[PDB]
Amino acid sequence: MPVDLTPYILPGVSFLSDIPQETLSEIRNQTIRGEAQIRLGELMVSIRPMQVNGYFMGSLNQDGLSNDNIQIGLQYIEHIERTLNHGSLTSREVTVLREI
Repeated sequence: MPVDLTPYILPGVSFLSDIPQETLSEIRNQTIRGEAQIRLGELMVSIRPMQVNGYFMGSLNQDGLSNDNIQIGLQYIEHIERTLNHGSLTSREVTVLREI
Protein backbone atom coordinates (compact mmCIF):
# COMPACT_ATOMS: atom_id res chain seq x y z
CA MET A 1 0.00 0.00 0.00
CA PRO A 2 1.26 3.60 -0.81
CA VAL A 3 1.48 5.03 2.75
CA ASP A 4 0.89 8.81 2.27
CA LEU A 5 3.09 11.03 4.51
CA THR A 6 1.76 14.63 4.12
CA PRO A 7 0.31 15.70 7.63
CA TYR A 8 2.83 18.62 8.14
CA ILE A 9 4.21 19.21 4.54
CA LEU A 10 5.30 22.77 3.57
CA PRO A 11 5.37 22.26 -0.32
CA GLY A 12 8.32 24.54 -1.21
CA VAL A 13 10.99 23.94 1.52
CA SER A 14 13.62 21.19 2.12
CA PHE A 15 12.72 20.76 5.84
CA LEU A 16 9.53 19.29 7.37
CA SER A 17 7.62 20.87 10.34
CA ASP A 18 7.84 17.64 12.46
CA ILE A 19 7.32 13.99 11.28
CA PRO A 20 5.74 11.20 13.49
CA GLN A 21 8.79 8.88 14.12
CA GLU A 22 6.29 5.95 14.36
CA THR A 23 5.79 6.47 10.59
CA LEU A 24 9.59 6.06 9.89
CA SER A 25 9.28 2.83 11.93
CA GLU A 26 6.44 1.42 9.70
CA ILE A 27 8.38 2.54 6.51
CA ARG A 28 11.50 0.58 7.63
CA ASN A 29 9.29 -2.55 8.17
CA GLN A 30 7.50 -2.45 4.72
CA THR A 31 10.84 -1.78 2.85
CA ILE A 32 11.73 -5.39 4.00
CA ARG A 33 8.72 -6.56 1.83
CA GLY A 34 10.92 -5.31 -1.08
CA GLU A 35 9.01 -2.06 -1.83
CA ALA A 36 7.55 0.79 0.31
CA GLN A 37 5.68 3.56 -1.60
CA ILE A 38 5.38 6.91 0.29
CA ARG A 39 3.17 9.69 -1.16
CA LEU A 40 4.38 13.18 -0.08
CA GLY A 41 0.91 14.41 -1.08
CA GLU A 42 1.25 14.53 -4.90
CA LEU A 43 5.03 13.67 -4.87
CA MET A 44 5.33 9.88 -5.46
CA VAL A 45 8.32 8.32 -3.56
CA SER A 46 9.57 4.67 -3.34
CA ILE A 47 11.81 3.63 -0.37
CA ARG A 48 13.35 0.09 -0.87
CA PRO A 49 16.82 -1.60 -0.27
CA MET A 50 17.67 -2.67 -3.84
CA GLN A 51 20.37 -5.29 -3.03
CA VAL A 52 22.88 -4.54 -5.86
CA ASN A 53 24.27 -1.15 -4.65
CA GLY A 54 22.23 1.21 -2.40
CA TYR A 55 20.49 1.36 1.03
CA PHE A 56 16.75 2.17 1.66
CA MET A 57 16.25 5.97 1.67
CA GLY A 58 14.50 8.81 -0.30
CA SER A 59 14.06 7.81 -4.01
CA LEU A 60 11.71 10.22 -5.94
CA ASN A 61 9.54 8.40 -8.55
CA GLN A 62 9.96 10.96 -11.42
CA ASP A 63 7.68 8.81 -13.68
CA GLY A 64 4.55 10.82 -14.69
CA LEU A 65 5.57 13.93 -12.64
CA SER A 66 5.99 17.63 -13.58
CA ASN A 67 9.09 19.95 -13.13
CA ASP A 68 7.90 21.34 -9.72
CA ASN A 69 7.10 17.77 -8.48
CA ILE A 70 10.74 16.83 -9.24
CA GLN A 71 12.09 19.90 -7.31
CA ILE A 72 9.80 19.74 -4.19
CA GLY A 73 10.40 15.97 -4.47
CA LEU A 74 14.26 16.02 -4.35
CA GLN A 75 14.45 18.61 -1.46
CA TYR A 76 12.05 16.42 0.59
CA ILE A 77 13.93 13.29 -0.61
CA GLU A 78 17.32 14.60 0.69
CA HIS A 79 15.44 15.27 3.97
CA ILE A 80 13.98 11.66 3.96
CA GLU A 81 17.44 10.09 3.18
CA ARG A 82 18.77 11.47 6.50
CA THR A 83 15.41 10.84 8.33
CA LEU A 84 15.26 7.09 7.28
CA ASN A 85 18.72 6.56 8.91
CA HIS A 86 19.15 9.26 11.64
CA GLY A 87 22.75 10.68 11.48
CA SER A 88 24.03 7.50 9.75
CA LEU A 89 24.82 8.53 6.12
CA THR A 90 23.92 11.05 3.37
CA SER A 91 22.84 10.57 -0.31
CA ARG A 92 26.37 11.01 -1.75
CA GLU A 93 27.86 8.75 1.01
CA VAL A 94 26.07 5.81 -0.72
CA THR A 95 26.22 7.22 -4.31
CA VAL A 96 30.09 7.27 -4.35
CA LEU A 97 30.01 3.40 -4.00
CA ARG A 98 28.37 3.36 -7.49
CA GLU A 99 30.05 6.56 -8.83
CA ILE A 100 33.79 5.66 -8.38
